[PDB]
Amino acid sequence: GSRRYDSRTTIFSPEGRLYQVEYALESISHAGTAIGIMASDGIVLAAERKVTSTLLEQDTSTEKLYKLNDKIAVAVAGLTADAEILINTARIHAQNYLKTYNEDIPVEILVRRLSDIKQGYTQHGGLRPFGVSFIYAGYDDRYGYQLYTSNPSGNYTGWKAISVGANTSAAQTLLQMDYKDDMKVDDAIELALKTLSKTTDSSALTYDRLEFATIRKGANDGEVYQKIFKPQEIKDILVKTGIT
Amino acid sequence: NNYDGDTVTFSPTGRLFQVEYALEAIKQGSVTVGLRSNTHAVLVALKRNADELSSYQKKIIKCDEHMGLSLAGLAPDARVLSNYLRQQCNYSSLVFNRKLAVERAGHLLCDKAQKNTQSYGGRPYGVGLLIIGYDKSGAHLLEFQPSGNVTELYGTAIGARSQGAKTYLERTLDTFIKIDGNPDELIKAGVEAISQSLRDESLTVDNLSIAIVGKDTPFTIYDGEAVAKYI
Amino acid sequence: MTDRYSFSLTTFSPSGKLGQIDYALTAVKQGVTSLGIKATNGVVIATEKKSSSPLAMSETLSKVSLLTPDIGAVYSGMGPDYRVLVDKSRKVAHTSYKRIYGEYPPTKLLVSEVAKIMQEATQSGGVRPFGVSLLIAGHDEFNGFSLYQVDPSGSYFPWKATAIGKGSVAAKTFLEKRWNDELELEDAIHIALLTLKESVEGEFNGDTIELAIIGDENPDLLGYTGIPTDKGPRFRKLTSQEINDRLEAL
Amino acid sequence: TQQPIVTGTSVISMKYDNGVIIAADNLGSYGSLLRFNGVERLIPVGDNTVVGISGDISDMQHIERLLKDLVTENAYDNPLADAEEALEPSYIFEYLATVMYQRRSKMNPLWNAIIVAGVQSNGDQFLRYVNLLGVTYSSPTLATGFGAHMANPLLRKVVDRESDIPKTTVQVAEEAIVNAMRVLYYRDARSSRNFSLAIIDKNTGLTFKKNLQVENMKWDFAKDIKGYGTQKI
Amino acid sequence: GYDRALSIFSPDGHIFQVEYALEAVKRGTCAVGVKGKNCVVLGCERRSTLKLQDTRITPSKVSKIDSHVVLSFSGLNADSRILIEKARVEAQSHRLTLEDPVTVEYLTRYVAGVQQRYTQSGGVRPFGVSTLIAGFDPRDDEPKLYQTEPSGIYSSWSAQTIGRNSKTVREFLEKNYDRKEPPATVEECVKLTVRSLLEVVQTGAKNIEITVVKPDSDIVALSSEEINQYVTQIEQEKQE
Amino acid sequence: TTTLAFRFQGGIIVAVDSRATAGNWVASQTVKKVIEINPFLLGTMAGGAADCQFWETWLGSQCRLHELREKERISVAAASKILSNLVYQYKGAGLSMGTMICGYTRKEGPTIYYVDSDGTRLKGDIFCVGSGQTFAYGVLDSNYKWDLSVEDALYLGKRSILAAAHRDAYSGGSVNLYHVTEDGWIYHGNHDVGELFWKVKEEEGSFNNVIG
Amino acid sequence: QFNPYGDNGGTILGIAGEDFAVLAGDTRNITDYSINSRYEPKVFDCGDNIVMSANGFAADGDALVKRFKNSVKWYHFDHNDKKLSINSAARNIQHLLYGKRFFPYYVHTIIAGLDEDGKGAVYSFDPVGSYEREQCRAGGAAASLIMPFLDNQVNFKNQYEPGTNGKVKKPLKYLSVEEVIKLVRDSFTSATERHIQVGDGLEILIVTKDGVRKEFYELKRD
Amino acid sequence: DRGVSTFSPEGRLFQVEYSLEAIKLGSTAIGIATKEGVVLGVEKRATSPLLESDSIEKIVEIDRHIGCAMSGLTADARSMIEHARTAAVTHNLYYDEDINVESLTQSVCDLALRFGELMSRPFGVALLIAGHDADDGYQLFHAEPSGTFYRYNAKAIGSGSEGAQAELLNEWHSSLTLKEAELLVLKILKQVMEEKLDENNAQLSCITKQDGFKIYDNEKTAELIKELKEKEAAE
Ligand SMILES: COc1ccc(C[C@H](NC(=O)[C@H](C)NC(=O)CN2CCOCC2)C(=O)N[C@@H](CC2CCCCC2)C(=O)[C@H](C)CO)cc1
Ligand SMILES: [Mg+2]
Repeated sequence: GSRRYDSRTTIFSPEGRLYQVEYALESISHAGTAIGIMASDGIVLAAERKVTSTLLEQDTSTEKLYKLNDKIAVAVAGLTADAEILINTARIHAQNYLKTYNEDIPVEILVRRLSDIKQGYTQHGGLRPFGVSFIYAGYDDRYGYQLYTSNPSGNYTGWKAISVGANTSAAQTLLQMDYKDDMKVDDAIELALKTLSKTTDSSALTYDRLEFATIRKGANDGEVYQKIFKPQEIKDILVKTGIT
Repeated sequence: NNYDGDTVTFSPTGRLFQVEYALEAIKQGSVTVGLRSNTHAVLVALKRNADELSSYQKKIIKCDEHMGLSLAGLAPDARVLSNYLRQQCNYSSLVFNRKLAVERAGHLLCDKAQKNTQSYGGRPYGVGLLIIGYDKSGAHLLEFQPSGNVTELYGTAIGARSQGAKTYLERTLDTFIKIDGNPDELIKAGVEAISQSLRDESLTVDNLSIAIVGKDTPFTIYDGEAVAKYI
Repeated sequence: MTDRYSFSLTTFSPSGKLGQIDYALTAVKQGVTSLGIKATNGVVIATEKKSSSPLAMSETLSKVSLLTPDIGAVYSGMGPDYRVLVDKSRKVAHTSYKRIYGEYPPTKLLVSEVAKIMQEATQSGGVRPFGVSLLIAGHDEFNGFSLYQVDPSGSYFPWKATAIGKGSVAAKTFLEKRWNDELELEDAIHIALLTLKESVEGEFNGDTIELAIIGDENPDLLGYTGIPTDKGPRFRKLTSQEINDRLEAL
Repeated sequence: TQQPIVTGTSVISMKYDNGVIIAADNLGSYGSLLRFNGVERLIPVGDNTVVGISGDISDMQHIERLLKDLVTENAYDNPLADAEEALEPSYIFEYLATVMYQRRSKMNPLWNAIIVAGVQSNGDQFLRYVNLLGVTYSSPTLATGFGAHMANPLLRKVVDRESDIPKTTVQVAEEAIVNAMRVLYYRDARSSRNFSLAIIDKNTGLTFKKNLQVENMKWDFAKDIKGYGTQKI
Repeated sequence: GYDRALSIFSPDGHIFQVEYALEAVKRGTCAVGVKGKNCVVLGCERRSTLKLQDTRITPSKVSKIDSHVVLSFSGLNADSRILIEKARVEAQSHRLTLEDPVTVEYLTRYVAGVQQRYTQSGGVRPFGVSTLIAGFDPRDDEPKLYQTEPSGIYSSWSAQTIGRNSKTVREFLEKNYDRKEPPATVEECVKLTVRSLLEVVQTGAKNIEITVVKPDSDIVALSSEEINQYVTQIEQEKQE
Repeated sequence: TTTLAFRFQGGIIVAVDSRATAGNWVASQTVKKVIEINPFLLGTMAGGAADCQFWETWLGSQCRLHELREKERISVAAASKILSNLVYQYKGAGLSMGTMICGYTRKEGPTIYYVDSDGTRLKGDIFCVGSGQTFAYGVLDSNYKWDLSVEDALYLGKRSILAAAHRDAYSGGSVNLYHVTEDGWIYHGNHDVGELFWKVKEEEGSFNNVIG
Repeated sequence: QFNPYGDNGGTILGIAGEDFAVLAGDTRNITDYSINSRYEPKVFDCGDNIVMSANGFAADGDALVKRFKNSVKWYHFDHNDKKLSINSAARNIQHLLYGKRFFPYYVHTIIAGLDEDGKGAVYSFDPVGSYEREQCRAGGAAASLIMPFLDNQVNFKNQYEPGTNGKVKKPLKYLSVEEVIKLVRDSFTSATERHIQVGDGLEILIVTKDGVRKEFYELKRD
Repeated sequence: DRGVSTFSPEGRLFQVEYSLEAIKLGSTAIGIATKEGVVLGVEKRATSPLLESDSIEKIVEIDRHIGCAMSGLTADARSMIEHARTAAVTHNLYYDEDINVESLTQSVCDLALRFGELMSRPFGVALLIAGHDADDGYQLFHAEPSGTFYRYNAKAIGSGSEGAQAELLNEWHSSLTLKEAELLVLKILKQVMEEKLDENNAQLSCITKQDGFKIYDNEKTAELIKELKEKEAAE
């Protein structure tokens, strides 16, 4: 019968790893680097686009950074289309929680459910895993500012600063070197851009090859604001830290 | 060889190897014999034991008052198939008030086994059956094989070394076919037939199993002291 | 009987590639060239109607398809795969949008739905990816004019102008030289016609070229009058005659 | 849940020494409208069984198709289909009874009363009744509808217990049946003059008579009956 | 539905998918459980090629299943969440129908049954997880420690360890744990638990987690210093 | 029916009549209305005869499975809750049951639960249940003290059912008595009202409404 | 509206002796004011020395008996030809009846035979499977006529020892098969006198360790 | 690979045969039937001395009159025991009687070939099912993952089985007392066990008509071990 053509996407190797998870991670390692840095007064998300053409429509574009709700955003490394499937799920999950409890969903709870969905594809159903790693940036009134990552294994962890995609090894070393606990958002912005600047596989880091977002306490008293940067705003903030 | 992975695959010469392998479990089975006159039909089966401390595995199953069978091969498969027959005999009774013709019992078994030789994932039954009964057209003996082939005979045998008993019955045909009105003489001929298939060993009291059905006799099974009469 | 293929036929190889997606893209490479260009007041999508025999009537085979009155699609790769995607894309515009909001979806959202369908053929059990890339051009009230490319993976990107298939490397280079943010629709049609001559072997006239625009509303194409707010489809297929008129002044 | 539309009235029957007789008229009523006039309500099955049906005619026609499909099915892979493995009357009955009780148990009955008459293979007479509730019973005489009320008392004067059956001939029994049919024509407002009659004998087999008529009717005394009490002219 | 028999027998009578699930356990961070006279302690290594971790929010390695029972594990982290959730649901369901919280044995038997089911159902692979489950039965003061593994077998342990280098630390506990005399206090029991982890771990920095469970739903996690005090003090007893 | 059970100093008394009715037809005078689930568990029956028998013997099977799986006898609380959760599933379908689950465990002490087919479950010291409950209550309540001797408690239980058997047209036959202690249940006999009424009238000097 | 139930009349009666039991029933079958049959048996030998009657709505009665007979057959198939004891039959029948709790078999069922000590046994059921073992039971249409007579003549209810000042009861004692058959025949002729649905024939099945015997008596046919 | 329900060319089911290998690797279990009772004994085989041996449960009650011991992949047995217990209690509910030992065993064995592509593989555990019923008296059955079961006067399963069985062949006679059988099980267990048999690493149980199925405490088994060495010394 059909057994002949089944790759068996959910089995252990003799070493006890999950082939498809490992191979999905290998795929992700060639995607545009994305960085998240957490400050005491906000969070930065910065990410590098995949080798652009001059004709790409840069301002109506989105590939790396998506809004999950008003208090939570993600940066994507991996297959964009796989990521959109998970993002819509996550958006719906958030609204169900708000509908049930009349309260915005705590960041971890949203992160956990998405990670559980990923986990399921590694244990049953014989389908390939999602080729995606996320950096979650969000705020809630229990833990304040939070950063997490998840990858195709459905494993998630919390961070002060983290990268995913290409060159995370170099990026993690640079972040470790210059990160400090008492840091502010505007310092974190600079750290994120300088780190991408040094790990990038292109000759120089320009506005048109980036996506950028902040999550600040940055409006009127106690309430949180998400800013997905327009191209001109990235151009300015690139000059303002002297990379161009 | 490359063509024996499942029942859904023909070999290049048109063979079905998984069915042929099921047939092979029958050949390793302990021997059993069937034969009939015009008034009775008899089963004789040599039961096998695990060792000296064990029971001698039953090989004869009653299906209805007028029908039953003996098995050679995988016993759980005989239990599944006999249970189906019990149900079919029973449905004929409840719905039509009619005792199931031994011939229909045969067609129903052929069709049940056939399904498992044409679809993926299932396997063929690994057991052969000899079915006796007395119905509205007299005494009958049937041979079932898990290929689905069912055959009506005056007498036969299946299992290891069943070839001896089958030759004997082939010679004896004209004798036993007219042992009418005599239970114990049809049995003795059956017990004789089965003896042509013994080696290193002979029929004891916890080793021999006999059943009879006929004109004025419900399908009944004899084991233990009640077969001593026959050794 | 029944589908026992409930496992994925696209999976990760040890190097991390998804073989079936790569191979689908290879089928797209062999496909006939198609392109799209975004002007300030319109979008043009074009391709070559490469006919299979001259006994075939190639007007009965439309490579450029209306999806909504303001959205059109063209492709490169496997024609049959494209045809069923158009059927599904048209339907999803209704089921997942118009039947809910009483209006046609904006371009990026319809593109989003098509992309979803193509992504699922990359992960669901017992299917292969679609062997096509799409270029979808459209207009909607709050985004204006837009042009998108959708690939076998389900990934999509917005373009100022681009090309796909056979001679796409050369055609993307040509368009880089000629595109600016001031192009008026007529200029973009002319550039489209020039770019497409590069990749076409044989006859190059209005019977071998298929070209449509997303431009001004066409009240004459509506089919009725008396609702002031219904002004007509912005999608218009150029006729054989209209294409030849533009080929002499080329 | 159902209501009978086009209906047939009584079916009457009795055992005699060598067989069974069964009769039913040829009418299909539509309420009080005597709508259809050539309706056969005795259905033979092989050469040894007649099934007589009253009640809803659409359901009767369904039961015909069941029976004729039963014959077909019984012939399949059956070399003794016209001999030792032919359908017995008792087989046909148990099948119909099974169906009737299942349909009542699903609250969707076949709105009928049925009598199965025939001779078994051992020569024994068979006569059993089943209806829309799946109630079954046997008796030397059996009738449905008005037949139960007016025929049974007449037919019981001939065969009143089991031991009267050997003493009853086919001429006596048929006469009693034919008389009962006349009485029902006098007294049942949904009966017709025309009827069919069938005899199933262990020696002569199945005889099936069509287009019988109620004859020898007394109507003459009607001329003397005037008014409703005091009127003389 | 996807149906494949993924866990099947090989000619030698092994189920390779179950055995490879054990390899995943062996690769997981080490975990140990030691029971005292009047408590149980659960210790867990956390690997340290990860600095820039946020420790407030990363899932801790010991999970409360109910207020009186805890579960730790070695192996696939994502796999463990599924077992913990199921165990948590079962604990509330038990309280609802029996009107009594689960025994530690009962909860262990349930989790073990889940693990076993995944070794003979079509379309699924086994859990790449072994667990230690510890606590006190309702209204009881006798400490309880059980282990489960991917096959579904479970059993009670005076002390036990799982994960990478658990053979080294089982060695340690086997010569240092006296059946006849269990660590008669919290202090003693925590110490022995930290001693066994130091055989394998590195610096006792942000590398050792400890959770203490006492009777009547008394469960507390130590923080760095409280642990660090054990680290410092044992190292000073060592120069001898 | 009339059934009762009460807690006291000496454990639990359980008493029931033995009449079955089909409207005004007396269907039986000798019917058992207590089920001995295990040596420490009794269940009383009132309502639909089949409903009570069927589901209470089913309850016994579930209790037996508990002790096989958990190697420990089921609690009165848990056993009563198996039955109440069962009947709650059937709520609206027209089951008719009024039951008391009476027993002793070490973790609970002597315990009574009232369970009915509405899904009501109540722990308590005293209940009477059935068409005669009010009659039994009137006698039981007006002589109950926590400190009754085993001998007096048994009598009160017997006397209460007798009261109900006399006044309630749908109660009668005979009294069946049980005493439940830390060592389990003990049967205390069948007492036909045919004789018991007259004996109690003579010895107690009560029932002066009756022609002597 | 369709009514799935009818009422076929008749009445049944079971008495247990020390080493035997009888189960009797009239043989009349009716609907409304009509007689369907004067001889339609409703007491059956079910095998393993058990007799059974399910009296009320005959279609339900026949279905139940068929299901129980079939149950006996499968009990043999499944439990190595073991004999189904009367107590086990009764419990099995409870489950057959209670399975249709919300769409009942409209019958009063009685079974008779011998218990596992060889003593006579009568078990009786309500329509949804409530049951009890007794010495004594009547069921069906005339049950309300016959039952109190049985209380008096089989269990000596309301009968005292003469001269004892109503202080000593007539002592319980088993009855001979001859005395039992007298009570059965008188029960049924009495019932035939006053109940229109009872008449025509009486058929008694007697059960002992040697098996099942039948006796038949004529009843008034009006 | 190849389907889970495939026959070998010798006409045996690959998966069943392979599960039989897994059982051979299992700890030893022995049962002996007498006219006074049936004894069941097992080797606990703790994998490490820290594991608390009383938590090893390889002998199990099914009903008052039926007991069971296991050998092989013992976690596979939980659902077979659960099915066994339900079938026994259910039979008592439907028929107001004890279920026959053979009937129970047949029911457990009905689960066995319910695997394919229903569970994904055969069970990797064998069972000794021991009990009493009024019709056939004391009985011992060996239930295999082939769905076959066999009645035995005595039987060993697990790693030491081919040795133990030859020993039981010699020692079993139709008149053994319960005490003789207890000692015999203890004796044959000490022979085939790796470690030195004591009351902590082996366990006994019996089922008698009169008291049903009982697992022996460690004090009680210790004495039977003491009594066994004294018997062996004294000749
Ligand atoms: C839901 O409708 C009901 C509810 C309660 C009763 C009283 C009950 N009697 C019966 O159950 C009688 C024997 N049988 C029936 O009424 C027949 N079925 C009733 C259910 O619907 C189908 C027909 C009866 O006698 N109850 C006794 C307690 C029983 C006695 C038998 C053992 C179990 C406990 C008791 O409550 C007093 C007498 C009041 O009934 C009747 C119908
Ligand atoms: Mg009368």
